[PDB]
Amino acid sequence: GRMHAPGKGISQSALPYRRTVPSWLKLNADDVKEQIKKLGKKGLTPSKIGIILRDSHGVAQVRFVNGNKILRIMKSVGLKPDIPEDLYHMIKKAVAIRKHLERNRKDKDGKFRLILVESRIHRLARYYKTKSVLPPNWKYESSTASALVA
Amino acid sequence: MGKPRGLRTARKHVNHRRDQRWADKDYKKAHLGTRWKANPFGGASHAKGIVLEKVGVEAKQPNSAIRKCVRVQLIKNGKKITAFVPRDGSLNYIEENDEVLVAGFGRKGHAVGDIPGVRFKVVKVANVSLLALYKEKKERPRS
Amino acid sequence: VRMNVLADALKCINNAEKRGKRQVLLRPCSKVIIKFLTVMMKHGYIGEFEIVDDHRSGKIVVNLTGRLNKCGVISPRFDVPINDIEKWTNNLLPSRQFGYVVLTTSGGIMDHEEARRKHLGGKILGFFF
RNA sequence: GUAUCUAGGACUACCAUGGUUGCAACGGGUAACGGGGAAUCAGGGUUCGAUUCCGGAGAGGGAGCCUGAGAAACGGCUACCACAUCUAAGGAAGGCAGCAGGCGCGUAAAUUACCCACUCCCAGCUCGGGGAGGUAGUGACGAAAAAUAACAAUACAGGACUCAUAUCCGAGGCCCUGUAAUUGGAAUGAGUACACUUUAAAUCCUUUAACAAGGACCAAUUGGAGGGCAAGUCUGGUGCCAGCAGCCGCGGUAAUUCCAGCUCCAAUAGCGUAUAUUAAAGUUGUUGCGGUUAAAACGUUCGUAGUUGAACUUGUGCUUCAUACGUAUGUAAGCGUAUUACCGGCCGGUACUAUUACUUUGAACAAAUUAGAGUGCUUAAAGCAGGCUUCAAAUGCCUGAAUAUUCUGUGCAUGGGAUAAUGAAAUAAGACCUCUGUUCUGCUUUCAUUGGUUUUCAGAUCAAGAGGUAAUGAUUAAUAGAAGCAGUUUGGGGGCAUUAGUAUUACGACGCGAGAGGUGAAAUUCUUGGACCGUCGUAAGACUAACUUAAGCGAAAGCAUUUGCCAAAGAUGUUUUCAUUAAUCAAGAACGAAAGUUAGAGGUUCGAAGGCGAUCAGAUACCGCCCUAGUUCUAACCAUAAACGAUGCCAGCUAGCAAUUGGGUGUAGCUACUUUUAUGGCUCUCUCAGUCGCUUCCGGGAAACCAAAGCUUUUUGGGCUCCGGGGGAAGUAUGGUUGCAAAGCUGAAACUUAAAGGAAUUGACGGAAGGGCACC
RNA sequence: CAAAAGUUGACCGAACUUGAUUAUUUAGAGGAAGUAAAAGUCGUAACAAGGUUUCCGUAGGUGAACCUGCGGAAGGAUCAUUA
RNA sequence: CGGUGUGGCCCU
Repeated sequence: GRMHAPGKGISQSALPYRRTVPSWLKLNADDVKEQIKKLGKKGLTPSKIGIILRDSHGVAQVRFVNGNKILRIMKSVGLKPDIPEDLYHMIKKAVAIRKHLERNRKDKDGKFRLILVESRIHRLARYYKTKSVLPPNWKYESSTASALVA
Repeated sequence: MGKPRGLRTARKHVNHRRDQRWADKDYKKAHLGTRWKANPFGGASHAKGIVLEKVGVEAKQPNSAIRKCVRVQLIKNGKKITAFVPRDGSLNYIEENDEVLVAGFGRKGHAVGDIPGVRFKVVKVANVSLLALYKEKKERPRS
Repeated sequence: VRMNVLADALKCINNAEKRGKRQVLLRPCSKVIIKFLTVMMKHGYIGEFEIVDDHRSGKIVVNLTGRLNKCGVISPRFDVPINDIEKWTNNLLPSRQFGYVVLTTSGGIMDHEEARRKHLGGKILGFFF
């Protein structure tokens, strides 16, 4: 495991058995359907949208109170933007490569790390190219790394 | 640790044979096409040659032996051939510059005994059956 | 990566009785695998096997009686017609007496002598003795 | 559009700018006609198959073409070209890879025969004709069959036998057993030749009158005989000579291998040679090995083409009977449901179905050969013949000439619904079985014939309901993976500012005295007044010790002053998100200390090379003294190292024990005082990633060693890639390709060699460690 | 009416003569490696600590074997405590 | 801790 790495390490969540509890939660799936209309309209990513509901209210799992995945909860009220979220963190992480290595070169350890997220785009973006979540003839270009994220 | 047990893989899996046929150094004996090159009489069984001269070879160490060897020319390809006579005597059965048949030496092409650089053995001379001349079955024609 | 979910499940059973593990903790509850452990019980090779199901995959507990020698697997699923099943006996079994290779044809999963009476050609998954 | 019998870039013209490929395309190379097929064992085979069968081709080199239905024909013609024909010199003729011959050639191969009886064919044809086809002479290439004597007492030796007698011993001995040029009896058919037969005629085979063995004849060897590998340590000869001999090795004067004789053996009408080929050889391997080191992982990480991929996606039952034997269950129906729509008597016909891969029964599809069912050609190898109260007539029926594998394959039916993917319903089809239109495309019938005129019908398809019953339509998030994160963070990882620490190097100045340095020893070098020394001080560049670990970070090379900066990764934390985004990988793109070059800096220690002293026989070296390339940092450029843990990477299980890194967590812990506390430290407990070490297989190996190098055992299987088949030829040539160069990715061959090495045991209480002894 | 010779246009194209091009062969004065090397001469590298410890990527040099410098490795002779 | 090179080829 751990593709770009030597480690065998493993870190994740741990979902419980049942799919309805919290049943003691007086909160429904409907006010959180407004909360994504309230909070997710402020530009937040689908991961961190799902982290503010856990700590604050706190609903343990929105998959138990509502059936749809949260991008569909973005979409069914119209909050799915043009760009998928996780590469949008990578390309921002990719654009910080062309901010550190534009002037401070010789960092061939850092210049190793460009080859990761370019590959970690191009293997990853090939998957989303197929799934019709962004069209083909979408080619990542080097000058586009600034404006895709900004 | 390796070998390609995928099912739909066979197009790899006979290219990867032939890419390693000429590693097995006893399998280029006909495959590269060199039997017309340097098996010094041309890839047939034996050689209707002509006697050139009796040469003074010496055996390999620690064996000071003198095998009393001969020189041969061939009418098939015209090169220089060094052969060897058995059964002590028979240099008086040579009668040099004779149309001689010469076979191999029984190792599929290497120096066998203590005898270096001689990759043949005689079996016939002058079309008159060299073998039965010591036991005097056939009368040897002299002239 | 878990390449073949069949074969990895088989070998840890063989990696139990050598140090004498009478029990097996086993993963991950596929229905092709549930069609296979009872064939051992159909000739009484192992003990009681049970399956808890988490809502990811499920996992299997297997008790063992200790009568096995080795269960095996040919990989991948070679296609075998009827007239050439006997080739896979002598190369895989100690003798014609006991032991059982197990293929699966279009009718289901069975023994080879079961298949030698059912007469339908199919694909090898594994073998045991 | 032309031609062509016809498709057609066949080919002209006009037009478009394409077919093809790392799923090895185009290019060359083959001592390569394909194929039916042939030879060897347990399969899988690797070799070949010119050559009677089939098919495609050529008649010297090539090319046109007449005639005909049919040739680009050659036992038809034409050209030229090659090599040869004759001629009165003006002309004419030529292909045997048809048959039999020679010649040449090369290891390499038959009568200048007979016959149309067979089989087929030719036409005007029952009739003619056919070196097709048949037969013979040729032939140890082969395959099959099978003569070298058989029998007799005595005999001569062994034994049983009866028995004397038994550590002895013989005789009655003797079915036997041998040797017997003892004695035979002589059993015989090859040779032999009437006649016969078969044949076109003839021979030959079968039949056969007359012939036919005391061997000397009617006569078998060929090779061995040290071990492999079967069987004289017999003799003569010979003396490392001659030889022998596949290999191991025998011959160097008393030879088990040589030369002879002797006996013994081998297989036997066959033995031998050499030469290619398969088996032996599980030393070309999927089955079926190897990679720690015995030959052997690209140093490296990503990375497409490759190739392999999780799980999840209609069934157990329930009742009965056929049915094993009260019992069983392996049987079919009913029953948790397209078990399809209709007409028929449960039962025929008809409406009428997401695919593949796979497998099912098949279909089609020459034999011949292989296997082979039958079968007493005298037997066999054959071959498909023949069998038959018939015995006194034969009317005497038939069996036949099967059956599948190589008649592999692809594709063309059918069974089946496991496996293996593919396949809907998320810018919206959820459906309407349908009276169905709120579309329109009509479409052919009756309007006897026919349409202007329009409806039924709408065969119907395309809008179309608010005829919207619609659980109306979205698999789990994998101890798969990726992204997320008050997050707590970690580290000699990087970059980049800025900064510290002694030495040392001279220098500067004081002090004092002649020594200093260096060695096994000296010497090369420094020094009169000021070295070395003490001392402060100025720079100066390199290095960042100690703290340094069987620590850690990094992908590997590598990577240690502070502190700020600018990042990036790993790990735990996570009832975050995502929905297989995967693993590994040819080609390929980033990175790899020096050594080492390309200009431009900056110069301290040191320092190949170069000089000099010793040492030595020589030193061009091991030791010194001096500096020179350069290490230094900036810009790049090769890209190789023993780049090593001499072991690639990812999934799983299997054993502890002890350390320790981080992160968590529990102290039902102390300690710290800011206070008992608090943050904080340590200790214990638990925990994941481990990594080290140790333990013993109880695993595995040839062993040392190994927790994975194990699970590659059972002639075994979790994936994917390179990569080795004995040495030395050799990491050399030859070209390409790359480098400014020194050089690299790349990599053979004739030749030559029977061993080079892998760990281990033993000889070294052979200037090598540790301990003890005499005036060798 | 049919109709020879002679021949225009082509049309396919034999063979003739240059040039380039494919592999297999081939001479070659000197040049430079390999093994045969054993009765040769000069040394003594490596193997014990081989008497200067070995060993590889490369540089520079001497008759050679090798030596020498920078960066490493244990096939090393150190699995090593040493408060 | 001073040096020290060489041993013609073949004999169960």
